[PDB]
Amino acid sequence: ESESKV
Amino acid sequence: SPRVVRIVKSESGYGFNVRGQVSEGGQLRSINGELYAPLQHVSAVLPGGAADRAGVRKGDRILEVNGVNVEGATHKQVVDLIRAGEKELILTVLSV
Repeated sequence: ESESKV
Repeated sequence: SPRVVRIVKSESGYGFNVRGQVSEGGQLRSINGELYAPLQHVSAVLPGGAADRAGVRKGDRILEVNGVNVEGATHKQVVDLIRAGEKELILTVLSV
């Protein structure tokens, strides 16, 4: 479970 | 059904967010009557920017990065694949 800005 | 779309990196990136699982594998699931290992999804799309303009929608699932199928892949594994490209990004995205 995790988010990234790209 | 999935669509193949090209995003041109601007000075400040591709203007969208990826979110998904941290660890490999996971449960097989169906989107639009088609089975997949867990996919990362686009958790945010910067309005008027790059990804938006390319047609990417919030909540789209990422099936392939630059032609590499990424189902079952971890989050780190996918974001790495996006950042590999110098100029642009070719995404196979799937809406719901």
